[PDB]
Amino acid sequence: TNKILADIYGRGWAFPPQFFIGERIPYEDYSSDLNKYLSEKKIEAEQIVKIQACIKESVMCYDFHAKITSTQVSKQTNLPLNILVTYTLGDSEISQKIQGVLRVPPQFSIKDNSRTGIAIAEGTQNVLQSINILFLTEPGERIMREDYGCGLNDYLFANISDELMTDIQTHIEERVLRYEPRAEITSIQVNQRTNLPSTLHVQVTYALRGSD
Amino acid sequence: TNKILADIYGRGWAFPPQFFIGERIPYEDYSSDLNKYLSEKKIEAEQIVKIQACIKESVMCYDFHAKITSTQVSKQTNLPLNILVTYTLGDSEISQKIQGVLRVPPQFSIKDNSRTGIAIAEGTQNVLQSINILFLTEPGERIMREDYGCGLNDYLFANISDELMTDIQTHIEERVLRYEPRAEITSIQVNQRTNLPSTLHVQVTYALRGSD
Amino acid sequence: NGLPADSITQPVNALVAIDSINQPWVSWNGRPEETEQAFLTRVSARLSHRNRVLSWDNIVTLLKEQFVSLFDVKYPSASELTKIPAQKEQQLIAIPDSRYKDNDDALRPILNPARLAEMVDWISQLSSPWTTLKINNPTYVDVLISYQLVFVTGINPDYGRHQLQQELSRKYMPWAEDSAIGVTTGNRIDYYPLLATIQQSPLVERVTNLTLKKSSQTAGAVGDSVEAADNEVLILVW
Amino acid sequence: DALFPIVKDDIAFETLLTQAKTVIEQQSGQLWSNTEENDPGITLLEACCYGASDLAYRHSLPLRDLLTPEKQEQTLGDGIFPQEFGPQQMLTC
Amino acid sequence: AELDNKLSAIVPDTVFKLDERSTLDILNWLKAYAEKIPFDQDKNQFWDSFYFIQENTPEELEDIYQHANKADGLLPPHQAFVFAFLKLLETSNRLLNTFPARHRDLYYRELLGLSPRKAQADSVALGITLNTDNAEYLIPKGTLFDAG
Amino acid sequence: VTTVSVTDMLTLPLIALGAGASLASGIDYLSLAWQNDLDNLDDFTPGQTLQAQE
Amino acid sequence: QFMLPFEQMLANGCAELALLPKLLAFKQRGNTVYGTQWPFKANTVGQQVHQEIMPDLIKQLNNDSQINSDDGIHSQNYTKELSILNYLLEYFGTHRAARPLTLDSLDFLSTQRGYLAQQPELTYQRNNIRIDKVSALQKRIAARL
Amino acid sequence: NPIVLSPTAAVAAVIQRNDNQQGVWTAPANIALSKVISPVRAYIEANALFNPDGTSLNLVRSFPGKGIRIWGCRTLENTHDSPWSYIQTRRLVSYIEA
Repeated sequence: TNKILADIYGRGWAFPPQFFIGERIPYEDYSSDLNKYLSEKKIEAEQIVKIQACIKESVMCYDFHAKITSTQVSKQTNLPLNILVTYTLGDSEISQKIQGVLRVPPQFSIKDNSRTGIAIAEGTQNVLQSINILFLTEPGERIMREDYGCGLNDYLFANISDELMTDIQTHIEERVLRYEPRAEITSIQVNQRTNLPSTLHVQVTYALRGSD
Repeated sequence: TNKILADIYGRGWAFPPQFFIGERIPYEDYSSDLNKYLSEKKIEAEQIVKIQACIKESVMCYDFHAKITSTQVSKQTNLPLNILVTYTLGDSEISQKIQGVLRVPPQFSIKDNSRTGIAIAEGTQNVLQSINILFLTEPGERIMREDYGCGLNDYLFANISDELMTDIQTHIEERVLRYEPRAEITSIQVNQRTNLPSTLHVQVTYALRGSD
Repeated sequence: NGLPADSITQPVNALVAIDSINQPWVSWNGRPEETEQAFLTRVSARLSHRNRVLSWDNIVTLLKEQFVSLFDVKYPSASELTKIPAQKEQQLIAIPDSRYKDNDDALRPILNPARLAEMVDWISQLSSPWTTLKINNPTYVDVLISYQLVFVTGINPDYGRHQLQQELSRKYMPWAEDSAIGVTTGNRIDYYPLLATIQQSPLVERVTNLTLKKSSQTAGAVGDSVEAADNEVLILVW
Repeated sequence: DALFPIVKDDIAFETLLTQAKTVIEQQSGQLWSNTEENDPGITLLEACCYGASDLAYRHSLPLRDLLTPEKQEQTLGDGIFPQEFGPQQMLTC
Repeated sequence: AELDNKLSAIVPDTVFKLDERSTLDILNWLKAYAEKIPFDQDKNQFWDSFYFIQENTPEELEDIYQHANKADGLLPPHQAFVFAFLKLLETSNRLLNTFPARHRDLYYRELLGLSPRKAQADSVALGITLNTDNAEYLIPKGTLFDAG
Repeated sequence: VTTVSVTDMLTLPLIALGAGASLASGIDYLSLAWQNDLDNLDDFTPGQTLQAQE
Repeated sequence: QFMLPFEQMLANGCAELALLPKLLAFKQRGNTVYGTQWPFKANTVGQQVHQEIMPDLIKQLNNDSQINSDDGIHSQNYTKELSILNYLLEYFGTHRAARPLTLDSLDFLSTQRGYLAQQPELTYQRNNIRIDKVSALQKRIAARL
Repeated sequence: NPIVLSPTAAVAAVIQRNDNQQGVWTAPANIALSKVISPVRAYIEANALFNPDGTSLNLVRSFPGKGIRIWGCRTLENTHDSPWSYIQTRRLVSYIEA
């Protein structure tokens, strides 16, 4: 269902930006086909398809655009197996490699720190993060997008009163409607903190577009 | 910023008209090029470009349309240097001469009474002077322009009262709107002098068009 | 191109007293406006020689600009700039375009002596008074060329040999065929570049033997080029 | 001698951003589909897009001004080209 | 693009390039430049391994950049960020490369004051035949004749 | 023609919005830079004055 | 650190345009063929972050731009400078000399730069000779070879 | 050269103006100043000058598109439970006392 929500609402960079670099692959350790290695070790024939099904399923969960092209076994694990998996993304010409651990039902695990790039936000997380960025941005900060932002700084230092709480609540309603069409605000609650009398706590509750 | 205001609001003759004639140039004293004279005096080569940059900058302020074509040194000052600067105004064929004093950072000074012509009013001073002329002119005084003027003579010898103060204030507002579009009247104050009970003091405050 | 003959037949305004108009010949003294590429070339040349003659390149460049009947101009080789007794006369060789030749042979164009005198007079006006430039007709020297050939299967050898003569004459005698290709001014005939040229023809499969022999000297060996004197232009003959 | 009146529409920030979004769609359309005002990747790119527009605006300045170095370097008696390269010395002999 | 069409119409584009560096050279510069920025020091990780993933060379990335179809929208987003930025700089590079041609035109036309030569009018010779009913006719100077 | 004053932490698009408010058709950041002869999009300092035409 | 390479390539483009009067100069040519500069100023937030790696990156910037450096002759920069000189020499109807095979690279560059810088004097005095002055004929022979 | 001035001169004008407009019980913070080119030091240097449970300053700050504004309303009071931690509160009671 996470795929369904991601396709409907979109995918994008996570906020705040984060960067990762995966661990290096010791290429001088994988020079033996897994299928020949299992066949040589007289493992059962029906185990080959069950083994390969586990590899394909685990990789697809890691990245569902993958298409396995080759597989190899580390020479330093001759029956906890270390596998270097080679795959292509969709119908592209790009190839990538990824380490894994196979255990003989067969179980396959992926190395924890293997992906290189940015962190992404999908579906509900994307729209939730989108509203968060709007709250933290003041108008005039975005270059060539001077209108974008919420602008709650204008209500600071005002006396805490019924007029202020309604002004804050109605301001949020109008700005979210203008700059966030994928979300609908269902309730806003403004309260004054007891331990810190000078601070206001705003509770915002949102629902997705067409979620019902 | 005075250049920007002068271009926007125009420039012209100053009021009241004033006339000047510059001092006569003793042409029989400047027959030696400055660059040759400086080089002959074993001046530093890089000092020369600073010499020329200073003269150009000083003339730049004196008349920003100038374009220096020659520079000569008085023979009565051989190391306080008296300099005769020759320039052309813009891309025209008109050439003019101007005396100066050079001292060796170097600074270049211009003779005080060197300009011949009329006094000009620029930018804000032009608008301020324009309103002053309007107050001092009565309708019917200008030939072929019989309506131009304020017409405050009609309110003389009237009893000093709230009615007179209102009439004077509203009369000024209407006339300035008709005969001065470059200025905006922001406040008019009419008060009776304590030491001279029969005289009214009018305070007028104006702002330039599009200044904010 | 110029206006073709028999173009004007009637005046613009109708006149009842005028019958057909005869225009037997083409127009003349026409010149198109300078293109940008030609403008840059002309200016670059002008900045180099400054409309004056001092060097051999200046003579060749200025002469070809002024006179359209010239295909190429030759000057003495570098072996004579070291000559100690010096030289009274600066001798150049003018190879004219075959279209402007004063004789019948297209392969050996010759200019009238009156024409050559005009070029000498014109060029001397932009030279130092202590120089004497002389322009003379070239001395054509036959270079006998004989090759043994293997033709592409299905092609008659006589037809293939005939076509090869036309191709080589076009390549090595550019002034003959309406001077449309810029080729060396008959200075040298290198053995192997000539061999490559022959084998590039679609009718030629392989060259088995090639020999070049000058008019008087004995036939050269394999890989021997042919030189020309400072007043000679080599011409291929069969 | 200035290219600004000719190319002032190709230097604009919106024109350059449209090209950048086209490349992102073509190359990574199935992994980066949210390209609105709120996407953190877009804001970083939009800043770079403004900087690219600023760089292009500099190139569209008058030709004679871009050939003029600092005042402290400008040689006396010369111009855009040195005095000896004028017509009186390059066309004569 | 539209910029090239309106630039070549007023600038005589030449073979010489002030900045001839291609996308491959820029990518090679980035690989060397990012090799010096450390990601973390506990490992031997530098940013060059972030822009070029694993066994990726600038030659491979340049090929993908030239042919957008061979990725079908599955290139990593951060590399699409680099490709997008390279597209941005192409406009500035194009504008700069027009300066060698404008520089030469300024020297030839403004300083030296040289202009291209205009066309020359050609001349022709016409023979006239009069109609049989005219013994003599005078054709004044300035008569106009049609050549098609 | 309108005139504006540059304050701290102002950008050229922000200046155009303030300057172009009174103008009938507004102004863009590129046109505003050209009219003021700016060397670049950030070639201004606080306290300086800029102008905007139609 | 992610934004730094993009700031660098923007700064170089700004620096490259500022180098234009020197790149196309007829005389007094410089040692660099590309424009580079450090994007950040002193006492800034960006400068403090890249404080430790600044000397190495600046060293790479100088290496990638200068014709001659501590390491010696940069071959690609040497080739680029020859192409610029050949383009400028074509203004006056001449061309660059062939690359030396047994000569000094630095000496060869001096011949070409002096050949271009003294073009007005060389051709105006194409045939003039004076005592205790190198003749234009000698300079032309040196430049061609 | 631009003349450097203390912010207290402009704040006093704001306080006097704010009393007639908003009232003596309204904090005089978050109001843009006039005839001010720029603050001498940036806001990034004042992270240690605000203490919610101690003595703190009132920061004069600039924003993109908002100009230079006052960004604080606390007095020199440092006691957590003291009733005079804000300028408008102390001035309101003195207005009632008067």
